[PDB]
Amino acid sequence: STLKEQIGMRALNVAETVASTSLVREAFRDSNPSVRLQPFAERIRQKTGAEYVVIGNRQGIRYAHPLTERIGKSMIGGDNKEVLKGKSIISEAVGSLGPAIRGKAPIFDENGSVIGIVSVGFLLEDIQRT
Repeated sequence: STLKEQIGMRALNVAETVASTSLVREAFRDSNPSVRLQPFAERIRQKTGAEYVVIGNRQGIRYAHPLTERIGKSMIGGDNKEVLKGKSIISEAVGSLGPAIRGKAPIFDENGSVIGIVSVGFLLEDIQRT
């Protein structure tokens, strides 16, 4: 319905597409998943025009973020719990980069267990003039 709601639904479509990309689950088995995930997430961020395509593990530790300083630190916003249960969500929260609408999708392993999170966001300040 609203433009913000539609941007959220697009963000979740991107997050579920990223989460289902074979490279992403495979990279979780690497000694340092960031080596393959950071360049992949940056290409999707460029294609989609999202503020970020964040990829994190079950502890909320980032493997990919547009700011490399954020890699290896905890995701911010307090909206991971439902995703770690295997549910996709559209969430408005304050991330490290500020208030955003995010589509957040679980990453499943080859057995269907949740191993991580994809978060695709657009800052609220970019949806309408403050």
